[PDB]
Amino acid sequence: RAKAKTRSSRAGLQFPVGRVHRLLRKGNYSERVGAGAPVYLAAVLEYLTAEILE
DNA sequence: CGTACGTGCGTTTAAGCGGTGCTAGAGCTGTCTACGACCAATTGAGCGGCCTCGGCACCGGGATTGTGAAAAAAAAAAGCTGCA
Ligand SMILES: [Ca+2]
Ligand SMILES: [Ca+2]
Ligand SMILES: [Ca+2]
Ligand SMILES: [Cl-]
Repeated sequence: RAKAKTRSSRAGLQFPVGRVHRLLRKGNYSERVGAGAPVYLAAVLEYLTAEILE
């Protein structure tokens, strides 16, 4: 059991896929959230952040 | 003061209409399982709290840049002439 690594690390991301998945669930957007959606969204928020900081 | 626009004609154009004919594809039904919710147990990422030391705010001094006044030139401008 375990030897757990974060969804962020699996997707090659700094931004928290897991936090993003929980905010989509609790943010009243849809009944269900596919497993790709928070990876994609976390990626987009990382890219945009990187661009503004550059 | 100069001419770009508005009006009003005659000539030309293609929108609109009503109709027909063809089928792409919108959208519906039924089936089945891949995927996401839910759960319980596990644990490590990220939280607040705390301490430090180097960036940056602020200062004074000096270098630098830009502005405005006055004087003097360059130039357009204006009023003034006789001719033609
Ligand atoms: Ca004019
Ligand atoms: Ca179809
Ligand atoms: Ca902190
Ligand atoms: Cl998905």
